[PDB]
Amino acid sequence: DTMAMSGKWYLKAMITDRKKPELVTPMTLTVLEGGNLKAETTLLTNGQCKEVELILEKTSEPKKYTTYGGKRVVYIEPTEVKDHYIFYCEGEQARMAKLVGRDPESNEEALENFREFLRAKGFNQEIFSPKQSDTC
Ligand SMILES: [Zn+2]
Ligand SMILES: [Zn+2]
Ligand SMILES: [Zn+2]
Repeated sequence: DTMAMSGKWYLKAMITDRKKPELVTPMTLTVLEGGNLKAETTLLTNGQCKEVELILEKTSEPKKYTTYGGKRVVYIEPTEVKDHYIFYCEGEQARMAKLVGRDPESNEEALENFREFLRAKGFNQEIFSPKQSDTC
């Protein structure tokens, strides 16, 4: 269900096919009317705390959303552990994959699923793990 995804999450691993954050805060997902989602997080890049607020608009395809006014498409895929999910972002023109989990602790089996996902989508395996912090 959509409501299940609401609440706090941690950005645990990132990769791009083609601005590495030196620090990331937890991510909050809020379920808006109509099944749409709001994603809020803060990132420290170049010594500056930059807030990031995204609206993911539900589409006719489940687990598929659009953001930046249709400029980007975002897919949300589960893993074998109930509290970790894969976000796959594509559009304007780069690709990005993120592992998100409900806790910030290292998780081997979610990481194994993430690497398998990266292989199926043709990313490399040079994964980046941002440093975690409650406040920016
Ligand atoms: Zn957990
Ligand atoms: Zn495994
Ligand atoms: Zn294992």
